[PDB]
Parts: sequence; C-alpha cells; structure tokens
Amino acid sequence: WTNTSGSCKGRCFELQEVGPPDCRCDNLCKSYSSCCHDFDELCLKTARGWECTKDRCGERNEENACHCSEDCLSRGDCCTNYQVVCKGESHWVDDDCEEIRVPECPAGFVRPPLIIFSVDGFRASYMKKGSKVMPNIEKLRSCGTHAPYMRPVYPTKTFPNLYTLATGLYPESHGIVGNSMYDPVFDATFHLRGREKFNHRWWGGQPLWITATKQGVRAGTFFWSVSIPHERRILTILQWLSLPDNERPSVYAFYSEQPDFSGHKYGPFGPEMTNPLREIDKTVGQLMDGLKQLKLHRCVNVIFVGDHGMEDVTCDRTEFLSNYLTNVDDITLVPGTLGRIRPKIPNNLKYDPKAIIANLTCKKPDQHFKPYMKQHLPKRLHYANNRRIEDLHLLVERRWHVARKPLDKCFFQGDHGFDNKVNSMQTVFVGYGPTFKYRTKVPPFENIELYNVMCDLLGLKPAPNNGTHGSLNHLLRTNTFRPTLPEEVSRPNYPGIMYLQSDFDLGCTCTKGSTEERHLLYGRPAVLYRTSYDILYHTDFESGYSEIFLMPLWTSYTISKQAEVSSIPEHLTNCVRPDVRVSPGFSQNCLAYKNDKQMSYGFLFPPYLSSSPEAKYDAFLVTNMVPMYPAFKRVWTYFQRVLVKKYASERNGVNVISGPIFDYNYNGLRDIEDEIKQYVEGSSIPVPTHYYSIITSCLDFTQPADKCDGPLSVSSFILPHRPDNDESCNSSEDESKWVEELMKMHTARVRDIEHLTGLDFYRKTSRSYSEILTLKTYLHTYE
Ligand SMILES: *[C@@H]1O[C@H](CO)[C@@H](O[C@@H]2O[C@H](CO)[C@@H](O[C@@H]3O[C@H](CO[C@H]4O[C@H](CO)[C@@H](O)[C@H](O[C@H]5O[C@H](CO)[C@@H](O)[C@H](O)[C@@H]5O[C@H]5O[C@H](CO)[C@@H](O)[C@H](O)[C@@H]5O)[C@@H]4O)[C@@H](O)[C@H](O)[C@@H]3O)[C@H](O)[C@H]2NC(C)=O)[C@H](O)[C@H]1NC(C)=O
Ligand SMILES: Cc1nnn(Cc2cc(Cl)ccc2/C=C/C(=O)N2CCN(Cc3ccc(F)cc3)C[C@H]2C)n1
Ligand SMILES: *[C@@H]1O[C@H](CO)[C@@H](O)[C@H](O)[C@H]1NC(C)=O
Ligand SMILES: *[C@@H]1O[C@H](CO)[C@@H](O)[C@H](O)[C@H]1NC(C)=O
Ligand SMILES: [Cl-]
Ligand SMILES: [Cl-]
Ligand code: NA
Ligand code: NA
Ligand code: NA
Ligand code: NA
Ligand SMILES: [Zn+2]
Ligand SMILES: [Zn+2]
Repeated sequence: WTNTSGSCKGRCFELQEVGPPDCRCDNLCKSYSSCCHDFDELCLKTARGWECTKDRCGERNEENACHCSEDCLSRGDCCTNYQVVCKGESHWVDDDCEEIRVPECPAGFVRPPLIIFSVDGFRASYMKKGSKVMPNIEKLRSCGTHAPYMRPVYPTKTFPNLYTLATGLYPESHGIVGNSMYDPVFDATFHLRGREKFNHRWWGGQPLWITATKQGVRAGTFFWSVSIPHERRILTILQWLSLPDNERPSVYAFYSEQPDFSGHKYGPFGPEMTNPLREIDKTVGQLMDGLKQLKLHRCVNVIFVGDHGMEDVTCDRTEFLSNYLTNVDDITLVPGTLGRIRPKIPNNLKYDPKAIIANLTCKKPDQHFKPYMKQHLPKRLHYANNRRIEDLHLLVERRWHVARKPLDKCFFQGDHGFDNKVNSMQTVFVGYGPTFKYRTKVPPFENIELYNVMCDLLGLKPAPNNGTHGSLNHLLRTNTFRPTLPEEVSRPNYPGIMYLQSDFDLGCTCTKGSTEERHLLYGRPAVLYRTSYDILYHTDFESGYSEIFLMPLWTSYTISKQAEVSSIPEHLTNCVRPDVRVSPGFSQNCLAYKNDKQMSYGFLFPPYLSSSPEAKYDAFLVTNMVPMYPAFKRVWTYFQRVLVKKYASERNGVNVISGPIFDYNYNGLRDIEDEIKQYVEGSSIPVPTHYYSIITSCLDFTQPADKCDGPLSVSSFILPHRPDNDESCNSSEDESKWVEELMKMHTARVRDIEHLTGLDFYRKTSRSYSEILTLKTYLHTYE
C-alpha cells in the first residue's frame, strides 16, 4: 500500500526512490501506480511551453513549465533558451568549435559528468543530411570524435541493443535476447508491453548505473517513461546537474523513441523523416544551451549514440511458414525481421525439428529466409548460449519479413532486426567533450566496446564484459586504459628427429630462421591454457601441434603475390607420412579415417601451395592432417586451391593462420576435453565444430605482406564443419558459384577466434598494443 495523500512539492524527479508507504515523485512512479496525488500537477506542468519569449523576460509563476525570471539561474529551472532570449547570449550551435584540452568545470565538479544521449532507430546514413537538417548534431560530430557508423548487436532491436550498450555484453550473456522472449525455466514471456519486463530476473550482467553505484559514483535515471516529454527529460537532467555536490549524479542518460517511430511508419527515406530528425536536433540544442547556461558545455562528455538503423520493409514482402509447413498451429513463431520457432506446448512429443528444418530448406529459388539450428548460425552473431534462444532460428533477408500465416496498403514501411552486418542496420556514434579527441574520425566499431569506454570516462572498473579493453583507446584524449598482454601459460616444446619410419604402425602409406622470418610474421601465437604442444618448422609453414588433440592448434604460412599453384601429383593423392619429430602415441592414424565411413581428412597447409615438389612432401605429414567431412572438403579445397592465391594476388601477399575450433556447447569459448562430443571412429582424434583462418597483409598494399613497415590489414572467418552443404542452396553447382558467399557469411573478428581457441595472436609486431587490439576487433563485412 502507498499513502498517495503526500505531496511532490520540492520533490519532483527526486533521485532518492522512497518505498511504501511513502508516495513517489520520481520519473518511474506511474509504472508502479505510486505517484503522490499532485505529481501530474506539480511535476508534469506544461503551462506556457518550453521556450522563453521576449515578453516573458524578467518575472515568476510556479505553474510555468520552465522560468524566464532573474532568479531562474540560481534555482536551476530556466527554460534552456533563457540566456539567449533575455541576456543577449548566443545559442551553443552558433558558437565556433573550440578545442577542450582539459575539463573546464565549475568549483565542486571532481570529474567530468557523462551524458548518454540515445536515439532509437537512428540509421548511420541520417548523419549525411548535415547541418541543413541537424546543425547541433553536426557540430558535435565534426568538433568531437565520430565513427562513420557503429555496429549494433543481433537481433538489431531496441531492448537487446540498449542493454548491450549498458553492459558491454552480447544479448546471449545479458539475457535480453529479443524485444519478446520465452524463458522455459520461468515458464513466462517477456514483451515490450506487460509487467514481466519490470522483474529484475530477466536482466543479467552488470549495467553501467549499477557499476557506478557499487563503486560510489551516483547515476541519474536510465529509464524514461513515455508520459515524460523530451523537453522535461532535458530540463530534469539540467536540474539534477544543479544539485549539491553530495547529491549530484555523475552519469546521465537521455532516451528518444524517435526517429524509430516515424521510420517504422514511413520508411528510412520517406520525406516524412525530416521533421522528426529536426526535432531530435532541437532537443540536442536544448541540452547544449542548458549546459552552456550552467557553464558545463566545456566540462561534460556527451555521447550521441543509436541502438540500430532502419530498413525499407513492407507487408508485400512477407514469407509465410504455412507455404512450407503442414502444421503452423502446433508451433509458436516469434515473427518479423527474424524467426524463432518452438512447439506451442513446451516439450510436445510430436515436435519434429529435423522435419521442420528440412521443409524450410532451399524450397524457393528466391527464398527470403534461411533456417538454422542456433549452433549453426555464424559465430560473429554470438547468438546461441541462452535458454531463451530457441534451437530453430530463421535469418531473414533484408527488406523481408517472415510470418506464420497470411492472416497475421501496409500500416508500416520500415523495420529493423536483421543480421547486424547489414548496412541499413548500422547506427551512429559521436563522442564530444574534454575526454574525447578533437575533430577526430575513428573507424567503425561494435557497440559492445562502449561500456569499457563509459567506465573509463567515469573512473570506474568495468564488470567482466565482451568488449576488448583498450581497443577504443584511440577515441580518447585521456583516461585511456593501459592494456596488459595476456601471460602465455604453456611454453612450446621444439622436438627434433627422434623416431624412425619403422616405429609407426599408423596404417598410412606414401632453416628455422628462414621459416620464422617468412611464415610467422607476427610471432608465435601464445597458448593461454595448460596443455602440451610442439612447434614444428617446415620450409613452407610453421605449426603449433597439440599432443592432446593430435592436430595443430594453428598453422602459419605466407603466400606471396607471385606464388604458383600446383596440383597434387596422382601418385601422392592418398599420401600420409609419419612425422619423425612426433611420437606414434601422439599421432593420428589412417586406419581410423578408413573405418569412419562419414569422415575424411584434409590438410591445414595446402599441398597446392608448396614452393617445390620436394617441399610438397611436408604438406602430407600426419601432423598437418585434420578430420573433414567430404562436403566440407569441397569448401576447404576451393579456399586453399583458388581463394588463397586470389587473396595473395589482390593484397600483395597474405599470411594465413588456420586451425580447428571445438565449440560443442556453442558458448563461443574453447571446449575443455569433456565437452568434445565427436571423435573419428574408434580413435581419440577429436572432430572440430569449425575451421578458422586469419588472413593478414599490409594496409599499404604497395608493400608485400612479408615486408610491411606499418599498419596491418586483416580478414578472418570461422567456417562451420558440417557433413552437408544444406546452408548453400546453390551447392550442386561448381564451387566458384557458392563457396565464397558461404565464407563471407561466416566472416569473423580475430578476437572471436581467440575466445574459441585459447590462443593470443599478433604478439610480436612493430605496432602499439592498443592498435593491435583494434585490429583484433575488426570485422570485414563485405557490404
Ligand atoms: C562475454 O562476457 C561474459 C562476461 O565476462 C562471459 O560470460 C561469463 O562466462 C563465464 C564462463 O562461462 C561465466 O562464469 C561462470 O559463472 C558461474 C556463476 O555464474 C553466476 O554468477 C555470475 C557472477 O555474478 C553471473 O554473472 C552469472 O550470470 C549468468 O546467469 C544468470 C542467471 O541465469 C543470468 O541472469 C545472467 O544473464 C548470466 O547468464 C549468462 O551466463 C550463464 C553462465 O554463467 C549462461 O548459462 C547463460 O545462458 C547466459 O549466457 C551467474 O549468476 C560459476 O559457477 C562458474 O564456475 C563460472 O565462473 C560467467 O558467469 C559469465 N558471465 C556472464 C555475465 O554471462 C562470456 O563468456 C563472454 N563471451 C564470449 C564469447 O567471450
Ligand atoms: C532496454 C534497455 N536496457 N537498458 N536500458 C536503459 C538505457 C540504457 C542506455 Cl545505455 C541508454 C538509454 C537507456 C534508456 C532507455 C529508456 O529510457 N527506455 C524507456 C523505457 N523502456 C521500457 C522499460 C523497460 C524496463 C523497465 F524496467 C522500465 C521501462 C526501455 C527503454 C526503451 N533500456
Ligand atoms: C497517510 O494517509 C492518510 C490519508 O489517506 C493521512 O491522513 C496520513 O496522515 C498519511 N500518513 C502520514 C504519516 O502523514
Ligand atoms: C513438408 O512438406 C510436405 C509437402 O512437400 C508435406 O507433405 C509434409 O507434411 C511437410 N512436413 C512438415 C513437418 O511440415
Ligand atoms: Cl531493470
Ligand atoms: Cl545445398
Ligand atoms: Na548477439
Ligand atoms: Na561529476
Ligand atoms: Na617460432
Ligand atoms: Na565451448
Ligand atoms: Zn530501437
Ligand atoms: Zn523499432
């Protein structure tokens, strides 16, 4: 029970959230039906609007939404344009950009406050409109630090992305995996409407306001109800900034439901989009004018950030499951720009997922969605390790929708939620203030990295998250994080020739300085876990061979622009040779591959790229072979025989690092021995879930990859090791029509491979460690 007979006089939007029986006056009191009786009258006043006019200058009526009185500067409740209209001051946007070398804060401000100004559905390309439509935002962008775009997380929806911005976590870790979700342990559904979202049980990880409070830094509200106009949200933030030193927060958030609302109705390029964009710019202007009025415009760090973009999507572009499935009444579909399927009744014995996927696979030539069991989704989405993510997922093609049946002019022209590499899904990032760099453009980056930066801007230690601390140090003038190189746990063994050909009963038949200088360009990768492994040198490649997995953890080799591709001679087709540096007890065997009728093998260093016939014999060593399904070999052989040479010709040589990945529990992390669920028949040779490659070259392509003096250029992938090519609808055609498209879909960051393998790359370069961390977060999108 709450005593609603109390008053909100002198308490409007207070930060101390009182509990029952005291009535509330904070911004969230309406959601819990606990506001005091006069909260709407005293705190949500709108009389005379939000702007001072000439006739209003010089007195005071408490009924006014904001004031134009001489005492309003002391009270901290002027309308944001008061100084401009009444005291001959200029608007912030009309003032020239002046570098902020150090924080210029009034007395009592120990650190520069942070204001996060978040905009829903603000597509990156909206920034190209410029100062014609958005001058305040253009001033922040050109004067501060900006990226051409920021990558959101998948699904590219509001709730997963705002919570990722707050925690630095992937949605699978923070638990907000969609705007709608069913949790089978709670036996409950979370939805935008409804009370379920208010229960803390859904919200995992540690959001910024909690990180701040636990470390003694105060926070303003990060949740604004729709019954509070934007002008009042700005005035409330300004009011809080005027509080006494022991009460004033250091971190604030502003949220706008626009341009997302108008984007859904009119499309991202509808002429109707101009007005909501100008209204967001005027809100930014009100904030900067109010900060200038407070002498805080050269003190506060401001982040202008979006959650996701917006794409043209209409009713006319909808695929229906009833066209592929006999029974859509027995399944529940979370629909739209993604699909998540589960039986209507949990654990229904008649649910046949194998038969459902089969019916949704390559059934139409222009099929505008692709089904996946969640562990088969591209690893860069990081969208599998949560009980709220249904096993069956549909990746929807951009501009399309998926629905259960036709019943479910269009009422909408825009939507979002698609794969986070889609261009229309990219959003904005601008940092402005004393701690951000001046007039600096930075490369595009992922929104999971912002939590570390916001913690840096506030002097906070971030809770464990998925950002790479130090990868965004180039955005900041000061408060950079001093990253520390991860300690190598296992030191390599360097075995010499110790065995004879006669020591092996495997059922098989058939210049270290120069190797390191040519094929290991950035030093040996560090093994960050306890294991036994051997460095093996060869003329054409170097490898880190695992005694536990019986295969390389990594294989490193350089292919120059003028390297020649050769064929495997007919007499060497089935050649596998024992390695006299590795014990028969620590080797794979050919008998297990012959016994396993579904599993064949491939090589990490390709025999096709040997530098000479004599050197080609090393490519056939048992220590260079890895288990591969014949369907996968079509992909791997095309990559090794055609694509590597193509990349070497285009990038002026390439350094390739390839190897296996074991991620049976789809958690994005290296499996321990116990978690590996498949082995080559009758053996202890584990079967990889994926195969990776990291392809590095010189950013200045006029210098060969093996003689590069400056920054590096990287592209990587994590290919699913699957027994069929069902993901590629055109895989009956020659590999030149489908393999590269499959690889582009499975593009990856080097950081994604490090998590999945327990290895640490680029340990020996002439580049700063912060630059290397940025290179490790790079994702080549092919957009
Ligand atoms: C992205 O970054 C995150 C954060 O660093 C990494 O996630 C962490 O992974 C490690 C290793 O697997 C986990 O450690 C284990 O933790 C448990 C104890 O876990 C409890 O306590 C911690 C600490 O307070 C808490 O964070 C945990 O929170 C999880 O569970 C909550 C209840 O279900 C849930 O509300 C919350 O969202 C979160 O769920 C996620 O994690 C669990 C696994 O912990 C997972 O099953 C679920 O599906 C979600 O993904 C929890 O209350 C110890 O008993 C173990 O011994 C071990 O220490 C961390 O718990 C985990 N932290 C988070 C926040 O997820 C990711 O690996 C990294 N991803 C990549 C790809 O690098
Ligand atoms: C979702 C998510 N995750 N974190 N946030 C916080 C947030 C974080 C950052 Cl980095 C920047 C800005 C914001 C602010 C967001 C915001 O004001 N709204 C309006 C209210 N609704 C509804 C609501 C949900 C749960 C509740 F308990 C109460 C209400 C959520 C959101 C759209 N939102
Ligand atoms: C509680 O509410 C009643 C009116 O419903 C009021 O008379 C009472 O004084 C309030 N409590 C306090 C402690 O003032
Ligand atoms: C799959 O489609 C066929 C028609 O091609 C239909 O006979 C069958 O019932 C469908 N199966 C499921 C599980 O929907
Ligand atoms: Cl919450
Ligand atoms: Cl196929
Ligand atoms: Na994700
Ligand atoms: Na402060
Ligand atoms: Na070496
Ligand atoms: Na794993
Ligand atoms: Zn949104
Ligand atoms: Zn939306």
